[PDB]
Amino acid sequence: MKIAIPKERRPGEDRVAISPEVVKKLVGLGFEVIVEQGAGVGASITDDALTAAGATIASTAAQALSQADVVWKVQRPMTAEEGTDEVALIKEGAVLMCHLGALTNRPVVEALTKRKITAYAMELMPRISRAQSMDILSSQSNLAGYRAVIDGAYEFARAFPMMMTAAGTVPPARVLVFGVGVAGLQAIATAKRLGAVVMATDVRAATKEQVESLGGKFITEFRKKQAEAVLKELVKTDIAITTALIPGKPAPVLITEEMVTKMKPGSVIIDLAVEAGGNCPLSEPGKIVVKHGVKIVGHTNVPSRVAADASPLFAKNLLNFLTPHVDKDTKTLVMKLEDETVSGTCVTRDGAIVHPALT
Amino acid sequence: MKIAIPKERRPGEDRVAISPEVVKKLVGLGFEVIVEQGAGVGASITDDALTAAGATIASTAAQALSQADVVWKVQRPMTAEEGTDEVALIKEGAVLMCHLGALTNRPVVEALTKRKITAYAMELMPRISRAQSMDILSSQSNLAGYRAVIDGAYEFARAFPMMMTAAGTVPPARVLVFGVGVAGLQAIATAKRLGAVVMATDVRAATKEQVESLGGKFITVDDEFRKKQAEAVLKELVKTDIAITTALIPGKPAPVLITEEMVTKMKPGSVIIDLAVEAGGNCPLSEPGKIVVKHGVKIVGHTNVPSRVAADASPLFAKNLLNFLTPHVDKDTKTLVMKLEDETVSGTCVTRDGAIVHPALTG
Amino acid sequence: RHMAGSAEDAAFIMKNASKVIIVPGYGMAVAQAQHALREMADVLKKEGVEVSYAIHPVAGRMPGHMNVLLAEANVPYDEVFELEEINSSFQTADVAFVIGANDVTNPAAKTDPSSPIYGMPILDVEKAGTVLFIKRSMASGYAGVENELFFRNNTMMLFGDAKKMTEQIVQAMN
Ligand SMILES: NC(=O)C1=CN([C@@H]2O[C@H](COP(=O)(O)OP(=O)(O)OC[C@H]3O[C@@H](n4cnc5c(N)ncnc54)[C@H](OP(=O)(O)O)[C@@H]3O)[C@@H](O)[C@H]2O)C=CC1
Ligand SMILES: NC(=O)c1ccc[n+]([C@@H]2O[C@H](COP(=O)([O-])OP(=O)(O)OC[C@H]3O[C@@H](n4cnc5c(N)ncnc54)[C@H](O)[C@@H]3O)[C@@H](O)[C@H]2O)c1
Ligand SMILES: NC(=O)c1ccc[n+]([C@@H]2O[C@H](COP(=O)([O-])OP(=O)(O)OC[C@H]3O[C@@H](n4cnc5c(N)ncnc54)[C@H](O)[C@@H]3O)[C@@H](O)[C@H]2O)c1
Ligand SMILES: OC[C@H]1O[C@@](CO)(O[C@H]2O[C@H](CO)[C@@H](O)[C@H](O)[C@H]2O)[C@@H](O)[C@@H]1O
Ligand SMILES: OC[C@H]1O[C@@](CO)(O[C@H]2O[C@H](CO)[C@@H](O)[C@H](O)[C@H]2O)[C@@H](O)[C@@H]1O
Ligand code: NA
Repeated sequence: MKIAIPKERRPGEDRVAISPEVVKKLVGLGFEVIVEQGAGVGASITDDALTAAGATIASTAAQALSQADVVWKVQRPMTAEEGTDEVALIKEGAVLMCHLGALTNRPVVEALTKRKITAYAMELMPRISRAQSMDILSSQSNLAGYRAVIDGAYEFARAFPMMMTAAGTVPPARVLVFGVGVAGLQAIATAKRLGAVVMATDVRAATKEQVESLGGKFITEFRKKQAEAVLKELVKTDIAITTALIPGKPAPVLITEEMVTKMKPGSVIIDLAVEAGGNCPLSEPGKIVVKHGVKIVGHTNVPSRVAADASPLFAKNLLNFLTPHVDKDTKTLVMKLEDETVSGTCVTRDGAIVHPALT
Repeated sequence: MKIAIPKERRPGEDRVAISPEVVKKLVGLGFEVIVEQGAGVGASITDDALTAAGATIASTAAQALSQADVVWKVQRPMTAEEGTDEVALIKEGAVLMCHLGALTNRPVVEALTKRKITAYAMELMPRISRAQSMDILSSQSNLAGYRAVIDGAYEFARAFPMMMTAAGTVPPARVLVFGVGVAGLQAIATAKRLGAVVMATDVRAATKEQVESLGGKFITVDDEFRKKQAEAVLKELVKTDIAITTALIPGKPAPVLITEEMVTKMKPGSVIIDLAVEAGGNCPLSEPGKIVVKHGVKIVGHTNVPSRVAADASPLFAKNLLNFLTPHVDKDTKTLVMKLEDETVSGTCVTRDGAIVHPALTG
Repeated sequence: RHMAGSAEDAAFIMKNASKVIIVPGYGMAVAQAQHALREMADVLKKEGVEVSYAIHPVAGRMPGHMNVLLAEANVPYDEVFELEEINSSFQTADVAFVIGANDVTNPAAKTDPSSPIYGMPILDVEKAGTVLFIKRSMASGYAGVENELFFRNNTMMLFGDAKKMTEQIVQAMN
């Protein structure tokens, strides 16, 4: 019974799909852990670390895989049309667990299907309660929220907190968070714990209470004035963190160029939705853009910027979604087809595409 | 009374030695302020931010210094050696207030003297309870202790706070800050703000009761003894995620707190932040102006940390100068006269009206 | 139906306990009682009372929600434990101070597979000598499921605002 974790080859990815703890948990369940040397060095996890937990070490994505019964990865594998073929490295008919961006990447879904493999699109985890244990979307987008501030703070001259000094008083920084989600909330929190005067805004006014519960302060034809009340706040804002993301669609515009011009110079904007368009048309994926005196930071794969902490999490998100099925003693897997998660996850099993949305 | 602040020309200086709030006060004292185009454009201080306070804008430094009696700057002027000779812009026999870096830069002291330029080396304000509102060192090495933590977290691959999550519990970073000075104290503050677990150590034990008061813990003994102590420090540096060093000594080299020996004994991904880097750093691998990776650890040693907080530091550098020059300003004859009996004008002045009035290496 | 008490009753119950396990939930966050809470925690600790906070992975409305506030209230990371380290204790603690929390305590999610939280782990609070709930009404939480614990022979309710109540208990103890 082999479970194998390769190494992230997608550009910019530094997270691994495993942890020393997770190893023992798998090892205990009658599994053989295999990971290609230095597959987690980018996540501060070394070969030694694994091998002590009980993991054996491979030398190639290939020599790691061969007869891999179930595979663990953070980012969907690479088709050959991308210059490297990892799918074709997965023993035909194995179990693939990772975030496949499923709904968007048909090309890759079929490559797996052709190798007759069961792919479990983790980014489709059922929005239930038992499932929160195995949600990769919120465990990663959480740290992202933290990072947004750490990165926003870094690119900011002025200090965040209000400091008492013989030279007078240093006022605090005014942060403004768009979209109050797992990501957003963490932003608000850390931002405030840092000393900023945090203030959020979301279209779901059901959040005003969550924001307020974090010491935050919510902002309040309807948008004729709402989208305006924001102006009054944005004009006195130092950090503008945007995290609005509505899937399969380009992120909605929260900060238009027209607005960045009306802002105070020296200010910075973190556009975590940079990849899906960006809540700000000026944000360019990858680097920092400067215009109208404003720095518009739009990094990529933000969780990777927390790659060390985000990894042991992304591992559990898996280990969890998995163990219910490692049958009691028979020592095999058993994906309960009716089990809410599985029948929400799996996009294609031993043969062809099974998920509804794809048909 | 013509006061003039020019734009900093040394590379990597974004700070300006003026604020609009101050220009507003200086005119008050009966001065005429002059700044050169976007001198603090790097401190987010706009020119029309100053024209509004009352200061006049000059197209060039050379012009914004020509007829100035007192001259406010952040860093020591450029000699004709170095490249462009700034000294020659200050009116022969005039006042210069700035961080001269005098105790280790005669070339600037000499080249100034010859102009009958009286220069006060602000980094030499005496450590007296009443001088605090005029000490640039503190009102900077403070923002520095802050930034230390920020650049420390930015290069760190984990998250600082403890978070109990559905995917498991993410543990806190564990900072270790050697040197509980102005910066070390803020390093601790900022560190706990982010939810980290702070460890600190210092020679001057008057520190301890301060570390504990912000929330951290002092690395202590269990009860020659010199190393029974230094040993424990390692017992904690193996657990540490970020090491902030700020240990200095007035005069010359920065002490060594982290020997490459110990770096080798640290956790992979650890990050060290050497603030004393421009004095050799409390850690030898701290190459200045660059992160350096060795033994799987980031040795972050940026230069001129205060500039990294331009917008905030500047206003404080300009409020320090003000708190030092305000006394020596007669109110009604709107004229200035630097005291002499004032311990302040004493231990700060490095040269006046042609001679080196300071007892440093010329007394 | 359910037993209900007053800030005077909690004071006694806790000023006389040995071990106590504070269970913080979204409620405390919404009320911002991290300080009344820690304040109290001290009084207890001054009486030789044992205190430790139990944090349910999803207590709150964001990962680590109880954490920031507990830190912000200056609460010792060595008094804060997570579900898998704490549960083994309740059965050895005289009191289970549950302030602003519900779903994270519901035993339904270990029983009837129909319930919207079934499958989710919970903090075995119903093992502590006596259990106290400090919410406002008898309403439920996010899962909107009724909590079977409110009606047990070791469960007293302490109706009020997470903060306003803890303040009155600290007050009463002093
Ligand atoms: N933290 C996370 O990661 C997220 C968790 N969730 C889900 O949310 C739930 C979390 O549960 P738990 O944290 O226990 O929260 P609950 O949802 O059980 O709610 C707790 C209680 O707080 C009370 N309350 C609210 N305000 C006040 C106040 N000012 N004073 C006193 N009481 C107050 C409520 O009742 P009353 O009106 O009676 O006072 C309420 O019953 C779970 O179902 C979980 O899965 C959802 C999103 C994110
Ligand atoms: N089980 C349920 O009752 C149930 C059902 C559906 C959704 N949910 C909620 O779905 C949420 C989604 O996650 P997230 O915030 O980490 O992910 P996301 O990618 O959905 O985050 C985007 C967010 O910013 C906000 N936002 C701002 N402008 C927006 C816009 N134009 N369109 C859509 N959203 C906009 C939203 O509030 C939204 O959460 C969770 O926090 C969860 O509580 C719960
Ligand atoms: N002008 C004033 O009145 C004024 C302003 C600010 C601070 N202070 C005082 O000055 C002191 C702090 O320093 P600073 O920032 O001004 O000067 P600094 O930069 O010299 O301070 C940093 C610290 O390094 C420590 N250190 C040096 N070598 C060490 C070693 N080998 N091991 C361990 N620790 C070592 C010192 O104990 C020192 O406090 C405090 O006692 C403070 O109250 C006075
Ligand atoms: O202050 C931001 C932060 O970024 C760095 C990166 O080198 O500085 C860049 O951004 C500044 C604007 O905030 C510019 O003034 C500077 O010239 C540019 O290099 C750091 O120095 C700084 O901490
Ligand atoms: O976690 C480190 C942190 O630093 C950044 C700064 O851009 O990345 C640098 O350091 C990484 C090592 O941890 C390198 O892999 C990366 O190439 C380098 O730019 C952040 O991306 C990262 O979060
Ligand atoms: Na951590």
